[PDB]
Amino acid sequence: ADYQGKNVVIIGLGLTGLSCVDFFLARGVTPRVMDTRMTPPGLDKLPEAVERHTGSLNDEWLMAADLIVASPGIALAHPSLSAAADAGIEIVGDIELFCREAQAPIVAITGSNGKSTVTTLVGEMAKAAGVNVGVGGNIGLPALMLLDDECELYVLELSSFQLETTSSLQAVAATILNVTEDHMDRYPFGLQQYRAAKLRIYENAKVCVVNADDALTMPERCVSFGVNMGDYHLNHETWLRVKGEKVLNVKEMKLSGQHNYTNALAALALADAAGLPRASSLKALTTFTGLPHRFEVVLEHNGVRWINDSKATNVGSTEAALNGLHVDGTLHLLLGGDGKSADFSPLARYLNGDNVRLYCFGRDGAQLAALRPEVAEQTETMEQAMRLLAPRVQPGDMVLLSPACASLDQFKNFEQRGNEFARLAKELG
Ligand SMILES: CC(=O)N[C@H]1[C@@H](OP(=O)(O)OP(=O)(O)OC[C@H]2O[C@@H](n3ccc(=O)[nH]c3=O)[C@H](O)[C@@H]2O)O[C@H](CO)[C@@H](O)[C@@H]1O[C@H](C)C(=O)N[C@@H](C)C(=O)O
Ligand SMILES: Nc1ncnc2c1ncn2[C@@H]1O[C@H](COP(=O)(O)OP(=O)(O)O)[C@@H](O)[C@H]1O
Ligand SMILES: [Mg+2]
Ligand SMILES: [Mg+2]
Repeated sequence: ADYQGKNVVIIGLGLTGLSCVDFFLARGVTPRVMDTRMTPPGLDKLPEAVERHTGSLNDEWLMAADLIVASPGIALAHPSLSAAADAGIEIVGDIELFCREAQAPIVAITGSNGKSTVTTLVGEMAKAAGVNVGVGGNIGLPALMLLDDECELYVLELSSFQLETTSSLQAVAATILNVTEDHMDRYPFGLQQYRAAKLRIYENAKVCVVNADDALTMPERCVSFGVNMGDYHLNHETWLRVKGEKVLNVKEMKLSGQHNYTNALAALALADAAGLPRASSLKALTTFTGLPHRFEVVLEHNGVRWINDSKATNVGSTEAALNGLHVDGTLHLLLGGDGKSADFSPLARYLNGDNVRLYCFGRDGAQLAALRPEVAEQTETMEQAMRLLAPRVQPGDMVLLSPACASLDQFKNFEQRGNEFARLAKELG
């Protein structure tokens, strides 16, 4: 693509905005940057030469722009951005800039839950094949930083937000893993508007990998995975099966849980479509131990398991933690943070009985305590909740951080809440 002499404006001074600043500067284009916060995270890391505006969006700069590059954390529906769009000014995100440059096939992964797990699995399958693979996107490594002429395959975790501003993706294999309510504070037209953002991933995809059990993942390019049905499915010992044959006894996997078995099926379907050898892909499934903060046991001490599921940021992932969960004693369940306008009431059916205690914190703590107020306590912070529950923990109990919310209302970055839980569990357990 050619950006020479164009007036380029970047919105957002986080990971994405800084990677876009570096991208343009390395092409001889000096962008201008703005952020609605007065001191965004990347402000200190911004080159001196780059003009910046903070504390609001600058409409003079936006309406003067040839190209607006919007970070995923700002809505296209922001009035300033809709005014620019109405004026015919091109708006893209970093994933769009990436696609225009990439010189290797892209595997693209979205869905309400499981994206990082499936992204990492496909990455491990490529490494087991000896393929030079770049893994990035919403997983936390900005896609523009992957670009490398040696790279032979790209695997991108894509959020619904990133997909909204992307128009040139032509994935070799793309998936929507599942669609359940999330990000409703950014989708005023409801679940179908949220779904429509994710459906963009299939546009011009060579193969579409859909969830046989979730009709909202449907867009002949379509290969399905599922539990009892699908081209890739399970048979219960549980086996992964592909189109009529056993490929793996899940006793060989380090992951467990049905949703992780179907994560493995989706990852295998994407890897197969990307042309990776079946045998090394299956080997990767058996070596992968799971990402930190995704239902991760961080401490087993004195008869008590402390489980860090900090990456459960919506009702669907917390349901997956709770459904069929075995606890010998009491479950001490930590919930709270930024609930993104979610309806939490689907969690209520898991919270009956004499063996569960809720410790709710953060912005939407009261809304979560209302699920079953008689067994709930509310604090301001997670650390307060942890120090409250720690005296009550008995041998046989489980302490689960599975908050059903984003962390941004109280935590500085996207790893901090999980890191803090780990540190406090070690201190307190
Ligand atoms: C909110 C979001 O989409 N975050 C993704 C983003 O990180 P980055 O630091 O660039 O974020 P950002 O776009 O600057 O937005 C972060 C926050 O800054 C704030 N923000 C942003 C710009 C601005 O002008 N004003 C403002 O207040 C918003 O509160 C926003 O929530 O780009 C990174 C690299 O691609 C991603 O790893 C990261 O995913 C995280 C882990 C995440 O929470 N993503 C959400 C979407 C999710 O998984 O549900
Ligand atoms: N397919 C799935 N369905 C429901 N929950 C899932 C699924 N895969 C993983 N989880 C849970 O989703 C939450 C985040 O997992 P992650 O792999 O990081 O997905 P994402 O990148 O989409 O947020 C964690 O609580 C994890 O246990
Ligand atoms: Mg999300
Ligand atoms: Mg993720």
